[PDB]
Parts: sequence; structure tokens; C-alpha cells
Amino acid sequence: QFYSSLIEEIGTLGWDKLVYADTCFSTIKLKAEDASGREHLITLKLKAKYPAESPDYFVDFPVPFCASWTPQSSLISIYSQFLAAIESLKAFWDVMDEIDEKTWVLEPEKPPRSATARRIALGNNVSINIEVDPRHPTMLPECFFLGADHVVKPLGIKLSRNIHLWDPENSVLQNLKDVLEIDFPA
Amino acid sequence: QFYSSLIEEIGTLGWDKLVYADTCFSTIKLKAEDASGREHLITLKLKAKYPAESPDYFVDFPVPFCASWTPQSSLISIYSQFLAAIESLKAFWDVMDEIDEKTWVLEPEKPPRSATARRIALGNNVSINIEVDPRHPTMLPECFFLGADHVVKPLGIKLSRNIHLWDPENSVLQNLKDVLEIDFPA
Amino acid sequence: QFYSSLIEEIGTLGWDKLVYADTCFSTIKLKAEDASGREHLITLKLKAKYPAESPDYFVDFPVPFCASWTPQSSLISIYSQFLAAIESLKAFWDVMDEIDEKTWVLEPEKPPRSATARRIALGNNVSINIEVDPRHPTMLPECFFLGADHVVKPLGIKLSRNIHLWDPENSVLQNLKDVLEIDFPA
Amino acid sequence: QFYSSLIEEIGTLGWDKLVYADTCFSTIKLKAEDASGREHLITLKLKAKYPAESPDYFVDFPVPFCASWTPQSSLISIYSQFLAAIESLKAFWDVMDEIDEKTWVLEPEKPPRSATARRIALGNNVSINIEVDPRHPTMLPECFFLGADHVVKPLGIKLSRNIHLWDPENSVLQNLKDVLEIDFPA
Ligand code: PRO
Ligand code: PRO
Ligand code: PRO
Ligand code: PRO
Ligand code: NA
Ligand code: NA
Ligand code: NA
Ligand code: NA
Repeated sequence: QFYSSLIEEIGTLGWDKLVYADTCFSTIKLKAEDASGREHLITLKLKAKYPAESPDYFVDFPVPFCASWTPQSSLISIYSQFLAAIESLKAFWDVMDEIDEKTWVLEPEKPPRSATARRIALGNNVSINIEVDPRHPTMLPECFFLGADHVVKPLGIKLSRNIHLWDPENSVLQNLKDVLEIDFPA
Repeated sequence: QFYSSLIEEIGTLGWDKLVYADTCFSTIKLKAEDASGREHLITLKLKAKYPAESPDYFVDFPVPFCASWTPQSSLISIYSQFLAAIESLKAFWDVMDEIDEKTWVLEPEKPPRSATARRIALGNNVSINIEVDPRHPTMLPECFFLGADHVVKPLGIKLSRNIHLWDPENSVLQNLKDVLEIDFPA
Repeated sequence: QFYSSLIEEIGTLGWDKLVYADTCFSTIKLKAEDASGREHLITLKLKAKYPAESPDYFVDFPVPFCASWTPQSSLISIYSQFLAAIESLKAFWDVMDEIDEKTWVLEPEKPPRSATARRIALGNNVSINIEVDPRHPTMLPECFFLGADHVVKPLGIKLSRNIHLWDPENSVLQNLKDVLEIDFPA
Repeated sequence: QFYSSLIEEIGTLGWDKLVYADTCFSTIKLKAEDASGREHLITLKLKAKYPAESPDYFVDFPVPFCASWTPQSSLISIYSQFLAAIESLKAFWDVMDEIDEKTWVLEPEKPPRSATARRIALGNNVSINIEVDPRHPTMLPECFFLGADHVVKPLGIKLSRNIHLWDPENSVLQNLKDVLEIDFPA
């Protein structure tokens, strides 16, 4: 045939998935859109000995990603180990999406899909830092209050007193509104 | 040269534009997203004599599309004509998008981008047919009512009475509301 | 890499060796001329997974041919094994060529290079069948006569009487003449 | 398709005809075997604008060769204008082949197919130079005798006296033997 095993593999996935390739096709990017409408990219760098030797691949995830064990590799199987990981993280990105859409995020600026922390502005010179566990994203995040004692001490008290209200069936944002008894600036 | 230049041209275009190719790359589909967020596809069927022989191509437009092509042409050159045609039709698809989003369209069921006619229900017992000129999409379209006389007579009188109020700076739907003095079922 | 390396390998081999290829270059035929002026062809059927997956191949040999192949192999590497096998069989084809040129062969009609048997007419009323071992083509072959007893009895007696005179430094035809003390119809 | 119009043309002629190509396929050689068993090669150099612009091509003929007029070119049509020319010259190469096989040619050394002259040794310090007309190769060639008057003067006399014996239905060599009443050294 005129084309390499790589090209046959891409044709099988669908050319619509390939969103970048260098001239030698030694670097490619594949896209996947998740069930929630988010686009995710995986970059693969192919060596001379593909598919005997596994490609290097880079993703934007808040957890490690690792692919196959199989004797020879397979862009096909990898892309499917990428889709499964993406669906496994749906709850985490749902939580983060809502926070990013509805609140005033101080840090990070332009958060990648890998970012598990948000520093959210609550008011004049007060913010809350939350660290979300991407595998249990609707539980109580680690919270840290940044500001003067006159504002954050009472928040700490409400947090301890109202913690029983935390409902994992609700979003992180909703639970924060309920447990801290506050409104978030937009 | 042994290989065609097709692959080099796709690279220049950007692999993100290629959304389908058969195994021999004798048929490909390229996508363009217009300034208004709509996706449009062009299918090209190639022969080995490419580019000496123009590819066959198929688009979904409400007007004819015939590319200028010579042996100096490439995917990029037909793709650019395709984009220009798409932008020239922005006003037409803007008018149709609104009608399809806001009214009860009986025909076509799932209108292609080429469809210039709509049958719109004005109730369970009366409809209006419009035929829109894609080159002049906000002028008065050719229309007619279907339904019993007692239902259409009143519409017909309001139409001939308010026909002068038609404002090409307004959408087809808005003008119809103003002329017929009605509300469209959703 | 986008393209296979098949075309580069054919170039290394020399395009003069390629005597057939289908439109997709999934089937090719390579020719070798042996040291004795005989032409031999090998047909290879390739898949996109080449060279990770060994090609299928077909030759016209009187013994099995199984190439050593790994992902480091190329057309050149199987072609070289093919040439080595061809030269190893020079003595066999030298013996068969002489028989086919100088005697009246009844079977096969147009013998392929794989054919190790010949039925040779000793007249209009008697034949001898030989089966030649391609690995030991000048040893005494397995043979038998066909024909009426009065015609074969004399041949059979001369054979058992002169069987010791067989000289492996001589061709099969020459030895048969010396043992049977006869002349072969042309 | 993955391949250029050139590759499709070569596939149509048969890969067995292509006996050389450079890496970029900007230079190729095609072979033709004539009805008389002689091999002839045509070299073609392809430009960027093939097949709009005619390739350059080189042959080894004793007459000019020139190909098409057609609006666009065609390796196919050219190869067939090459085969026809080759068959047209069969008589000329038949005459030259016999001379080269049976006589002692002093010049040229290793004659190409284009060479219309032969200087043939007749004996100690005597030769004959013949110039054959490739379009009328069995007629009396232009003859010139190289040697001392005592040998060449009588040959000149025999040539004039016996010229009526020249028989265009016979080869140049045969006619020379008959008209000059001599034997040619081997
Ligand atoms: O009038 C037109 O142009 C459209 C094209 C498809 C059918 N009607
Ligand atoms: O607006 C309506 O009533 C129609 C009924 C079918 C779907 N929409
Ligand atoms: O004995 C052999 O090996 C040959 C092969 C083809 C049939 N007989
Ligand atoms: O030698 C012979 O007589 C056989 C007859 C058919 C062809 N050769
Ligand atoms: Na793509
Ligand atoms: Na709780
Ligand atoms: Na060839
Ligand atoms: Na004469």
C-alpha cells in the first residue's frame, strides 16, 4: 500500500478526529468531544518503531493517564482508553465548569482541564481557596479562607457548624452557598 | 513526481479541515465553519489526473457553485472560493435559522442548507408557504396560505393591507409578524 | 510517517526488478534472472501494516520457501533470500532444462519450475517416468516404465544391468542414455 | 489519489516497461523489445508541468524521433510512437546486426543503434567503409575503399561491373560478397 499502519489507523478512527499532524506525521493530535460537549485533545509523538514501540502521548487531565498493556501498541486502543478516562472525569469537569461560569475566579487565570484548585473571590479582599478531588468532585473540597479574621473566622465557624448540610448530590458551588450562607460575586 | 500533491495541500489547509477520506483518498470531505458558527461541508472526488483534471465536488447551497479551476489550483484554491460563497450567503442562512428556531416548520422536516422554501404552521388549521430568494433574502418572498377560507381570509386582508410596512432591515420572520399582526406557534 | 517505505524499497531494489503492480500497490511482482539466464518471479501481497506484518508471497519452486522476516526487513531482504534459494536450485533446473530441451516430454505439457516429475516418451509405445529430488538432482531418480511387456522388458534388463554406471557428475539425461543404452526421440 | 498522473500512466503501460526512475521520478527510462528480440530504451525527463508541457525524451535511433501533436502530452501515446518507429527500423537493424555478427568491424567500437556507418576489415591493411541509409537499408550503401591501389582499384572495377547483381531482397553483407567477389574475415 502507499500508506503506513498509522494512516490506516487514523482512517479507522475517522479523519474528523485528527486535528493536527506535522509534515512527517511524527506528531499528531486527536480530538474527542465528551458526552457533555467539551473538547479534549491528546497529542501523540510517534517513533520510528511505531507500532512496536509505544508512542509518547500527552493529555490535559487532573489525574495520570497511562496506556498499553498490549504486546504491540494501537492508536485505536489508546484513543478508547482516552475516551473512557474522559467519561470517568465528567463529574469533575461538570463541577469546575459551573464554578468557572458562575463565580469570580482569581486563580488560576485560564484554568486548564488539569487544574484541581480554584481561588474564588468572595468580596472586598476576601477569597476562598478550594482544592477539588477529581475522583470525588462533589464531596467537601479542601477549603482555605484568605482574608482578615473579622470575615474569615465566622466563615470557619459556619463551615464547622453547617458541614452536615453538605450534600454530595449537589454541586460544589451549591453546597458552598448553603454551608457558608453566602453569595458569590459574579 | 511519484506522489500526488493532495496530501501536501491538505497539510497546508490544515488537517483539522479534513473530516472524511476514503482509503485511497479518492473521496474527501472538508469542513468550514462560517462567521456565524454554522458548519458547511464540501465533498470532493479526485482522480489520479488531479490537478490537471478538476475534482468533482458537491456542496449544500441554495445556489449553484462552480469553482474556477486550472492545473495551478489546489485544495486551498477551491476551499477559498467555497468560503467566499458561504460568507456571501450569511444573510440567507440567518433568515432561515431564525424561522427554523422560532416557528413550527411543517416542510421541510430537516431542511438542508439548500432549501429555500418553508411551510410554516400558523395554527392547526392554516399555514403559510414562503419561498426565499437566497440572493435577496429580506425582500418580500413569494407566499401563499393554505387553510379554509374563513381562517385565511382575515390573514389575506391584513397582508395586502400592511404589505407596505415590509422592512428589509428586519428579518423575514419579524416582517411577517408585523404584516400579519400575529404570533407564530413555537 | 505518512507513506509506507514500500516505494523507497523498490527504488533501492531497482525499478527494473518490478514487473507488475496493481493500482494500490497491494500486489507486486519482482523478477530475478539467475546466473544461468532463467527468469523467476516472486509475487508479494502487502498490507498497510507492512513491514510490521510480513507480506504474503508466492514463488514457483520445487521446494518450500519461507522467508525470515521481522519489522526490520524490506523488499531487499526477502528478495535476497529469494535469490539465494534460486542459486541453490541451479543444478535442479539445469537437469530439467536439458530434459525439456532434448527429449519428448509427455508430462507436464508446459512444466512450471516447481515440477519435479517428467514422463518421457522412449517411442510411440513406451515411456519412462522420472521423479527428481531437487536437493539431489543428479542421483538416481525414482523411475518406472509404461508400455507393453515386450517393449519394456529389454529396457528393464539393461537398467538393472547398468545401474552401477550412474555418474552424478553427469546430467540425468546422459546417465539414462548410458544406463538404457538408447536414443531419446526429440 | 496518493499517486500522480504519471504513475497511473506507468501502471497502464505496465511496470515491466519501467527500467529506471530517479527518486523524484523526474527522469525515467522505458524499455521496448522489438519483434526481432532487440531491446530499445527511451529516456524521458518530466518537468513540473507534465502532462501539460511535453517531456524531453532521448532515444538511440539512426533517424530523428518526434512526438505529440496533441494538446496535452501522454506517456502512453509517446511509447506507442516509439514502438512504431522501432518497427519501422527493423530492416535497418537486421542489416547492421548481421554485419556486426559476421564481419570484422574496425569502427565504430561498440556501435550504438544510431550508427549508420561501419568500417569493415577485408584483409591485411584493407578495409571498406559503408554508409547505410536507415530508411532503405538493403540498397547499395555508399562504399569507400581504404587501402593501396593494387587491392582497391580492382575492387572498384568489380563494384562497377557487377553492380547489376545487387539484390535489395538480400542483406547488405550478402550483396557485398556477391558484387565484390570476396570473403570477409571473421
Ligand atoms: O430554489 C432553490 O434554489 C432551492 C435549491 C434546492 C431546492 N430549492
Ligand atoms: O406547537 C405545536 O403545538 C406543535 C405540535 C407538534 C410540535 N409543535
Ligand atoms: O515434489 C515436488 O516437490 C514437486 C512440487 C510440485 C509438485 N511436485
Ligand atoms: O518426436 C516425435 O515424433 C513427437 C511427435 C509429436 C511431437 N514430437
Ligand atoms: Na481532521
Ligand atoms: Na451531609
Ligand atoms: Na519495471
Ligand atoms: Na540489381
